[PDB]
Order: sequence, then structure tokens, then C-alpha cells
Amino acid sequence: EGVVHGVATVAEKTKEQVTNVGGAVVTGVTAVAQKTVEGAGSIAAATGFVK
Amino acid sequence: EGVVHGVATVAEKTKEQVTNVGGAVVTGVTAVAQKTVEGAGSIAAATGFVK
Amino acid sequence: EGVVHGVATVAEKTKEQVTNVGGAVVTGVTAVAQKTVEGAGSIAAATGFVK
Amino acid sequence: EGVVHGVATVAEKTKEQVTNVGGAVVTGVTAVAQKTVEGAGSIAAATGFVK
Amino acid sequence: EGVVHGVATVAEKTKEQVTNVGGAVVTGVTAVAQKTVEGAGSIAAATGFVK
Amino acid sequence: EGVVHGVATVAEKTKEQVTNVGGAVVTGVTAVAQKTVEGAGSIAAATGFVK
Amino acid sequence: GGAVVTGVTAVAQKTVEGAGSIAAATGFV
Amino acid sequence: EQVTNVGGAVVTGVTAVAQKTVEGAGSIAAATGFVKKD
Amino acid sequence: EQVTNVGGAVVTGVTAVAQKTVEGAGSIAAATGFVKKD
Amino acid sequence: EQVTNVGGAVVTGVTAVAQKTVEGAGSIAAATGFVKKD
Amino acid sequence: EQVTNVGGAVVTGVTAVAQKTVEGAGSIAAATGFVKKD
Amino acid sequence: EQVTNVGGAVVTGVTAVAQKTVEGAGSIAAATGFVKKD
Repeated sequence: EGVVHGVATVAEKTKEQVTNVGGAVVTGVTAVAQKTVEGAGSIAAATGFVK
Repeated sequence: EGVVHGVATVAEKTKEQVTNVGGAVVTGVTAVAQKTVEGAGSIAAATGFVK
Repeated sequence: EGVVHGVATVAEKTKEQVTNVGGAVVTGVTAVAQKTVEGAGSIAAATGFVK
Repeated sequence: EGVVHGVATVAEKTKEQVTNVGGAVVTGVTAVAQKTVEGAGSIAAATGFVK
Repeated sequence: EGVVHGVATVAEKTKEQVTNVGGAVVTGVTAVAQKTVEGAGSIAAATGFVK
Repeated sequence: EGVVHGVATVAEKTKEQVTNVGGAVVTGVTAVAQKTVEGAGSIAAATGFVK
Repeated sequence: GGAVVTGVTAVAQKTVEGAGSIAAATGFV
Repeated sequence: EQVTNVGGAVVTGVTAVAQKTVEGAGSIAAATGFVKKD
Repeated sequence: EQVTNVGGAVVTGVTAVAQKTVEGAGSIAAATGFVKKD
Repeated sequence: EQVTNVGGAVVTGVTAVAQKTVEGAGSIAAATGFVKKD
Repeated sequence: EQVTNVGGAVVTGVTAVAQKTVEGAGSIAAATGFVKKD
Repeated sequence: EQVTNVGGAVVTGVTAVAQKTVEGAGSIAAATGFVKKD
């Protein structure tokens, strides 16, 4: 049935070289954030700088 | 059935070298953020700078 | 049945070298955030800087 | 039946090396954050800087 | 039946080496955060900096 | 039947090496934070910095 | 070969579904 | 066969900031002060 | 067969920072003070 | 068959910091003070 | 067959902090002061 | 078959900390000052 409303991601990390010798690095494998609804309902959101 | 509303992604990371010497870098494998709806409903969102 | 509303992610870490000498590093495997509803309901959320 | 509303993640750690001499490193396998409702309910959540 | 509302996570640790000599390291396997309701219920959660 | 609302996580540790001489290390497997209500009830939780 | 940098500010960020503001400046004399 | 040889690697005074944010907000502000009088 | 060779690796005065945030907020601010009088 | 060779690895004075936050908030502020008179 | 070879590994004056937070709040503030007169 | 080879491994003055928080709050602040006059 695969994926209906969500998303699908596949990855294979065979060989990677990362040398951190002069700074800072951040890396990641597929972080996700999800807001979904099926029927009657309401998702109200304010994400960011709101003040 | 594959994908109905969301998207699909495949990425095989075979061989990669990144050299961090004169600064900083960020990268990752396909982060995603999703909002979808099936029937009657509402997603009311404001993302960014709102003030 | 796969995934209906959520998302699907697969990753394989075969060989990876990270050498952290000239600074700091952060990395992760698929952290997730999820808010969903099925029927008549309400998720109301404000995430970030609200003031 | 797989997963209905939540998300699905699989990872395999075959071989990974992290050496950290001149800084700090944080890493992890799939931390999760989830809020969900089924029927007549409500989730109200302000996460971040609220003031 | 798999998982209905929660999430699914599988990870295998074949071979990994963390060598940390001149800094601090933190790592872990799948810490989770969850708040869910089924029927007539409510969750109100302010997390972060609230003041 | 798996898990209805809770989450599912499996992990195997074949071989992992940690060495720490001049810093701090913390390692963990499946730390849990959960709150769940099914019928008539509620949960109010403010966690973090409240002042 | 040489890799000699005088003095540097370096900024990198990725944001998905939010907002981010970078503000950097260097002082060299 | 992928190889990298860093010969000198001499960077004197640096500020380096990286961040990743999903579903939120993050603002970063950095500044360097360098003076090589001689 | 991948190989990294770092010859010198000399970085004198540095501040470095990375962070990841999912479903929240995070602001970092850094600054360096360097003076090489000689 | 991957290999790392760090020849010198000399980083005089640094501050470094990383963090991951899921479902919360985290703000950091760092700064270095360096003076190499010579 | 992966191997790490650190030749020099010299970091004179450093401070480093890392944290992970799930469902909470955490703020860190670090600083260094180094003076190598010679 | 992975091996660890640390040749020099010299850290003069350091201060490092790490923490993990699940369902709570945790904030630390640390700093170092080193003076290598010579």
C-alpha cells in the first residue's frame, strides 16, 4: 500500500568521509516534522518568530 | 500503491568526501516537513516572521 | 499496508568516518516530530519564538 | 498493517568510526516526539520561547 | 498489526567505535517523547522557555 | 497486535567501542517520556523553564 | 598546499518549515 | 580511490556557526575580533 | 579506498558551534577575541 | 577501506559546543578570548 | 577495514559541551580565555 | 575490522561536560581560563 499521505525516503550510507579540522559541522539522516488530519478537525500553527 | 499524496525519495550515498578546514558546513539526507488533509478540515498556519 | 499518514524512512550505515579535531560536530539518525488527528478535534500549536 | 498514523524508521549500523579530540560530539539513533488525537479531543502546545 | 498511532524504530549496531580524548560525547538509542489521546480528552503542554 | 498508541523500538548491540580519557561520555538505550489518556480525562503539563 | 586564512567569520544554517536570521561581522586590523 | 591531502591548514582566527532546524525557529549572530599589530 | 591526510592542521583561535533542533526553537550567538601583538 | 591520517592536529585555543533538542527549546551563547603577544 | 591515525593531537586550551534534550528545555553558555605570551 | 590509533593525544587544559534530559529541564554553564606565559 506504500505511503498514502506521508512521504517515503530510503538511503544507504555506503562510504562517507568527513574531516572536521577547522570549524564545526552538523549532519543528519532524515529528520521529519508532520501535521496531518483525516476528517473534520483543525490544525492551527504559528512556527517561527511570532512576537 | 506507491505514494498517494506524499512524495518518495531514494538516495544511495556510495562515496563522498567533505573537507572542513576554513569554516563550517551543514548538510543532511533529505529532511522533510509536511501538512496534508483528506476531507473537510483546516490547516491554518503562518511560518516565518510574524510580529 | 505500509504507512498511511506517517512517513517511512530506511537507512543503512555501511561505512562512515567522521574525525572531529578542529571543532564540534552533531549528527543523528532520523529524529521525528509528529502531530496528527483522526476525527473531529483540534491540535493548536505555536512553536518557536512567541514573546 | 505497518504503521497507520505514526512514522516508520529502520537503520542498520554496519561500520562507523567517530574520533573526537578537539571538541564535542553528540549523536543518536532516532529520538521521537509525538502528539496525536483520535476523536473529540484537543492538544494545545506552545513549545519554544514563549515569554 | 504493527503500530497504529505510535512510531516504529529498528536499529542494529554491528560495529561502531567512538574514541573521545579531548572533549565530551553524548549518544543514545531512541529516546522517545509522546502525548496521545483517544476520545473525549485534552492535553495542554507548554515546553521550553515560558517565563 | 503490536502497539496501539505506544511506540516500538528494537536494537541489537553486536560490537561497539567507547574510549574516553579527557572528557565525559553518556550512553543510553530507549529512554521514555509518555503521557496518554484514552477515555474521559485530561493532562496539563508545563515542563522546562517556567519562572 | 598552503591553506592560510587571515581571519574568518563563517555561518551556515539549514531550516525547513520555520525561520532563521543570520547576522555576522568581522573585525580585522 | 578518493584521496585528500591538506598541506598547511593554517587558519588564524575563526568563528564558525552551524545549525539545522526543522519545525521551529533559530537565529544566530556571530562576530570576530582580530588585531595583529606587529 | 578513501583516504584523508591532514598535513599541518594548525588553527590558532576558534569558536565553533553546531546544533540541531526539531519541533522547538534555538538561538546561538558566538564571538571571538583574538589579538596577536608581536 | 577508509583511512584517516592527521599529521599535526594543533588547535591552540578553542571553544566548541553541540546540542540536539527534540520537542523543546535550547539557546546557547559562547565566546573566546585569545591574546598571543609573542 | 577502516583505520584512524592521529599523529599530533594537540589542543592546548579548550572547553566543550554537548547535550541532548527530549521533551524539555536546556540552555548552555560557555566561554574561554587564553593568553600565551611567550 | 576497524582499529583506533592515537599517536600524540595531548590536551593541556580542558573542561568538558555532557548531559541528556528526558521529560524535564537542564541547563549548565561552564568556562575555562588558561594562561601559558612561558
